[PDB]
Amino acid sequence: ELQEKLIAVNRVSKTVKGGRIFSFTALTVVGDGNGRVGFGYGKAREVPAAIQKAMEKARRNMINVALNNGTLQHPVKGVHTGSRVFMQPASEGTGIIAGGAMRAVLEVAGVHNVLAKAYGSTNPINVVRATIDGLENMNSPEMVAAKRGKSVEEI
Amino acid sequence: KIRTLQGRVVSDKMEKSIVVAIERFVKHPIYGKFIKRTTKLHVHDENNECGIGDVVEIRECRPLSKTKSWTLVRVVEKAV
Amino acid sequence: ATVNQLVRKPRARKVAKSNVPALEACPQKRGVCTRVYTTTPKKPNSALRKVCRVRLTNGFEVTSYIGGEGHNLQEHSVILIRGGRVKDLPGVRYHTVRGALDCSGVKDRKQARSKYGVKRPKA
Amino acid sequence: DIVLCGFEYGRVRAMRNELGQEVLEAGPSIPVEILGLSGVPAAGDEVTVVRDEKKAREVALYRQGKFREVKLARQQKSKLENMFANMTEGEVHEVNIVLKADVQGSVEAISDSLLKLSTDEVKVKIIGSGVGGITETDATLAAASNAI
Amino acid sequence: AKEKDTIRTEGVVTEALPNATFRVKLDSGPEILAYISGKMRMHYIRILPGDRVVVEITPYDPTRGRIVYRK
Amino acid sequence: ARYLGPKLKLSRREGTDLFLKSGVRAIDTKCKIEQAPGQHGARKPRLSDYGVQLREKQKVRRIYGVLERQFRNYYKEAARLKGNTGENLLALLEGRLDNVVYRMGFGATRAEARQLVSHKAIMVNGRVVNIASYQVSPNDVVSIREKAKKQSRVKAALELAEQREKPTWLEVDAGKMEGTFKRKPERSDLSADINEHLIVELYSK
Amino acid sequence: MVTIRLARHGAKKRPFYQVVVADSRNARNGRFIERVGFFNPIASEKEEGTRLDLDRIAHWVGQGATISDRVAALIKEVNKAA
Amino acid sequence: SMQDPIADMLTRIRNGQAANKAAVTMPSSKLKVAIANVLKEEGFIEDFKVEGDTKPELELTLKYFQGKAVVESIQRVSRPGLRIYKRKDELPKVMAGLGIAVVSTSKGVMTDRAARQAGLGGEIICYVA
RNA sequence: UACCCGCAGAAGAAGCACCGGCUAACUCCGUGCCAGCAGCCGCGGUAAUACGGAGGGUGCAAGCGUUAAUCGGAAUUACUGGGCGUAAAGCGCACGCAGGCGGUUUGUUAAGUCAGAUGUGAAAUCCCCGGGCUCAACCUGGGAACUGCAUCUGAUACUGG
RNA sequence: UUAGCUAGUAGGUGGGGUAACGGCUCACCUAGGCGACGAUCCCUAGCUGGUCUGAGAGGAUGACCAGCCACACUGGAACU
Repeated sequence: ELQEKLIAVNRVSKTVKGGRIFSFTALTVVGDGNGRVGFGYGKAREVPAAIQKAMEKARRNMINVALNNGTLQHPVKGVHTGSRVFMQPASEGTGIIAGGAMRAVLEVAGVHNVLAKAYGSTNPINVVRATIDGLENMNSPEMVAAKRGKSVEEI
Repeated sequence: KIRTLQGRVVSDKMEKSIVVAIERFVKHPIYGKFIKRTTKLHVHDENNECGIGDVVEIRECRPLSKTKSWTLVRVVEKAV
Repeated sequence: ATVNQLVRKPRARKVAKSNVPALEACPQKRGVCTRVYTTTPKKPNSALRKVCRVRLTNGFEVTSYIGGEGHNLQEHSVILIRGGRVKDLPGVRYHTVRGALDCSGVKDRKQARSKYGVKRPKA
Repeated sequence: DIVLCGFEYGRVRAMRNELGQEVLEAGPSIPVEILGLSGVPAAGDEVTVVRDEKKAREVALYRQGKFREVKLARQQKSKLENMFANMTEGEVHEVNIVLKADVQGSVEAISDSLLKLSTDEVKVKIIGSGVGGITETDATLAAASNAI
Repeated sequence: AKEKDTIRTEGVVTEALPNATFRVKLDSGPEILAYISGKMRMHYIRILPGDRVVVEITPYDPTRGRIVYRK
Repeated sequence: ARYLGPKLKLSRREGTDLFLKSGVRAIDTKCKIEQAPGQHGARKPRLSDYGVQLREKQKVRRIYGVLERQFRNYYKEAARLKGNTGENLLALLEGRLDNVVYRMGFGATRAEARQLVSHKAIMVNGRVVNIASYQVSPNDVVSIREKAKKQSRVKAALELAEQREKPTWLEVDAGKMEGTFKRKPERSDLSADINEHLIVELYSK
Repeated sequence: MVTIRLARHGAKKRPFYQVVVADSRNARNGRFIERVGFFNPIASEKEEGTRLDLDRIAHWVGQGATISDRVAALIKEVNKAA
Repeated sequence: SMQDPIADMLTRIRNGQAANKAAVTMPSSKLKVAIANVLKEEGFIEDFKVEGDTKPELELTLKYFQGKAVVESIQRVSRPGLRIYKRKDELPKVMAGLGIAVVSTSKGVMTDRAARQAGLGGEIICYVA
C-alpha cells in the first residue's frame, strides 16, 4: 500500500589512474498516500543497485505532514540550496498541477489538490528536499490553537 | 452640502489672491509605501486677511481668473 | 532593495535585443543578391557552405544561407529571406527561402520537401 | 467571369473598347481591352476564361514555377559555359543599362534589337526590364551598378 | 546524394597560415585557401609550407579547397 | 477529419483491444495482437513518463474516434465543468451520439454507428440528428428511422450487442430499434484500465 | 430628437433586435440612453420572443420620445397578447 | 537607531525562545502591552508583567512544550518603512487559521479572528504560529 | 435560401512535419570532416537510428511545417517574489542640506487607516445558470462581477498634525 | 548625456467681449506665477471599455465591436 516513485537517475563519474569510473545515482520517494513521505538517495555501480538502495533509505527517514482532506492547510514556501519552492491548497477537482519532482512527492504524500511551482534551480534532489521540508513545517489548525492556547472557532 | 479643503498658505504675495498647499498621504500603487503628495491651489482672498503660514479652510467656486477656481471660506490657525 | 529606493527608481525590465533586425518584425523580406559565394565554418566543422550577400528592400544588407544540396543562384537573383541563423557560420543570421521568387527548389528531394521548395512528384 | 492570361489570373473589373469607355458585351470579332488582371501579362499568349478563380490559381502558379525553373536553368548554364574563372581576354569591360517601357510588347521586342548591336569588345546587357513607369527598387537597381 | 562536381587537382603549399590553413598554389592555375582535411588532421601528418598536395575543389567555390592527399 | 487507415494497428500499438471490429472474431486470429506494428514491433519501449501519458490519451481517442482538436476541446470542457475533470472527460465522450448509437447496439462498431449517424439513419426524439458529436442528454430517445430499420447491418449489430455486457444507463428495445439514454453513466460504469488522470496530467503541464 | 427603436444585433440571417431609447442622430447600433426591451423575429414562439418594459417606454414618450413604426407595432402586439 | 520597538519585541521573544530562555524583558509601552495581552490570551506565552512606574520594564514569561518553543515563527508585517493596513474582508490568516495575525483596530489590538468577527480592519502588526 | 423527398453509384474528395537526447517514433543502402543537417547540446574521415534516398514508424489532418510577434515557463527587475566576503554587485573615507525613519506619557485633532450608508462605475466582453440554430462555433434571457472612484456619517488602536 | 522656466507672464482694478465664468481682450496698478512631489526642453504616442498572456500580482497591447477626442491634399481664415 506504500506508494513509491522513481524521480531521477543520473550518471556521475570518479577519476583514477586507469581512467574514469562510472557509477549511478537514484532519487526516490515513498509515501503512504495519507500524510507520510520519505525521500531516499542511493549510489551504486549499476542502476538497479542504486534504485534499490534509495527505496531502502526512503522507507525510513520518513516524516509526517498534517494534511487537510487531501489538500494543504495554507500556502507554504520551501527552500534548500538552489531551490525555492511554493505550494498552494487548491479547491477540489483540480488535482496536482506541478513539476515532475514535486508531483511525485505530493502524489505519494496524499496531497490530492495543489498548485505548485519551483523557482531557481530545479535540481531534483534539492527540489524534493525543499518540498518535504515545506510540508513538514506546515502547521495545522489544531497546533496553532494549541500554541495560542485557545480552542476558538479557529478550532 | 459644503464640500471644502484644508491646507496652509505658502504664498500671500498676490493682491487678493493666495497660494494654498493641500497635503495628504497616499498609498503607493506598486510598492505600498505611504507617500506625501501636495496639491497647490490658487485661491481667492478678498480683503487679504490670510497670512503666510496660516492654516485655512477653502471651497471650490466658479473661475475667478485663468488659474483661480477656489475662494477662501475662513482662517483656522495663524502665525505659528 | 529598499522600498524607498524602488519608489525612487522602479524595477525596469531589460528590453530584448533581436536576432534578426534586418527583418524589422516581418516574416520574410525580399532582396537582391549582391554576392553569391561559399565560406568555411567554425571549430569543429569543415565544409564549403553556400551563402549570399543580399540587399533587402529596406536597405539593410545581410548575409543569408542557401540551404539544401545544389542551387542555381547568382548576382541579381531576387530572393526571399527568412529568420534563422547558421550556427557554425558567425554573422549568418538569415536563411534563403528555397523555391520562392528566383530561388529554385532543391532538386530531387523526397523527404521534407516543403522546407526546400519542392513540388510533390507525380507518382 | 474569371479570366486567365498566361501565368496571370484575376477577375475583370471593367471593359474598354477603343474610344468607347465602357462595353457590356464583346463578340469574337471586335477586340476589347481587358482590365482587372493581377499583373502585366506577356506581350502575347493564349488566354482562356475559367468558371471559378480558385481552380485557376494553382494552374497560374504552376506556370510560374516552370518559367522560374528555366530561368535559374539558363542562369546556371551561361555562367558555367565559360568553364573558367574569368574571361580569356580583355573584353571584361562592359556597360549596364536599366530599361522600363510603358508597354509590354516593346521590352521583349526591342531588347532583341538591342542585343544585335552587341559586340565582342564591349558587351551590353539589360537588367530588370519593367512593365511600365519607374519605381524605388528600379532606381535602387541602377544605384548598385552604374547604368543608364 | 552528394553531387560529383568535385575535383582532385594538385598544387603546392605556399603559405603556412593559422589553424591548419595554407596558401596552396594549384599546379593548375592559381592558389586557394586550402584547409587541412579532417582525416588528415586526425592522422596528424604535419604539412610543411612547400609540399605537393591534392585538393578537393567544389565548383561552388573554386577559391577554396581541402587538402586530401598527404604529400 | 476521420482516421481511415488500418484499425488493428491502433489496437496493436496501444497494447489492447479497442473494439474497432465487430467482435465476431478473436482478435488474435486477425492480427498479432500483442505486438506493435512495424519492423521493430518486437522491440520493447523503455517508455518515458511523457510516453505513458501520450499513449493513454491516444488510447481513449482511438476508442471513441476523436481527433486531437476536438478531444482537446473535450478536455477544456471537462475542466471547466464542476467535479472531477478526468471523470467529466469520459462523460462527455460517452454522451456522443455516434457512441450512444453504438452502445444501444445499432452499430457493430463506433465507426459503423458514426456512418449510421452521418447518413441520416438516426433520429433523436423523432428528430433527425446526423452529426456524430451531438451530445445526448438524459431521457433522450434515439431510434433507427423507419427507412433504415430493415438494414441488415442493424440486425447483426443488435445481435452482437446482445452478447456484450449490457449497459445500465441505456434502455434498448431491439424490436422497435429505439432506445433511451436514461442517465449519464457513472465512472464505475466504464472500463477500469482507462487512466484518465494520466490524460488530465498530459493536458495540464 | 429622442427616439425608441430597434438596434439590430444577432447574427447573419438570424436577426435579433434590442429595443433602445436614443438620440436619433447616433448610429443604429451606436450610443443609446437606455435599453427598454428586445425583439426576436425568429423566436420559436413556443416560449417568449418579445419583451418590453412598457413602463419606461411610456415614461420616455411622456417626455417626447418618438417611436419607430416597428416598435409602435410591437407595442400594439404585446398590448394584445396581455 | 531604535526606530521599531515592536520588531525589537518580536525579536527578543524569537531569540530568547530560540535560546530556550525562561523569560525575556524589554522597555515597556502600551502598544507592547497590548500585543503581549493577545499573545498570552492565545496561549503563545505564559504570562507577563510590567514593573516600575517612571521607566517601566515589561517582562514576558515564555512557554515550551515538547522541549520545543511554543512560538514557531514570529514576524513583523507592517513596519516604519512600509505600513500595512487591511480591510475586514481582506484580513490575512496565518497557517490557514492555525496561527494568528495581530491586528490594531479602532477598538484596540486583537487577532485577525477577533477583528474579523467584529467587522473591523486595521494595521497588521505581526504573524505568529 | 434554410429544411424535406427522390435518382446514380464507393462512386468526385489526403496531405504535411517528424523519428540522436531534450521528445512520441529504427533499420538498410549511399556518402566519407565531402555533400550536407542544426531550436539547444551537437551530427559528418568506412557499422551515421543526426547528411540524402528507401522501408517501417510517431505526431497532426484540410491542413501541416518554417519564419515573424506578445506573454508564459524566467523567483532572469524578485510589490506579491532575489541578491552584493571569495560568483555580477559596499561609493577609498568622513561631514552634511533636502528626503525617509524615529524612544516614552497624557490630552486634542481625525489627514492616513477602519466601518457603514448613498450615488456612480455605459452597453458589449469575461464568468454562472438557462434559451435558440440538427450539434458546435454562433446568437440570446437573467445574474454575478466591474476588486474603482466620490459624498455623507461614525470609530480613534496604529501613523500624521 | 535636459535644472531652471515665465511680459498676457501671476494676480488686482475698470472698459470691451462671449451663449456663458475666465488675461478671453485692452488700459492702468501690484510683482508675481511655475519648478527636484521633475517645471522648461528633448524623444515617442490618439485615450478608454477592453484584448492576449499569467494561479495571481504583474507583463504586453489598443484591428475587428462600442464610448470620447482629433483630422478631411498642406498652411491660414472666417461666412451661413
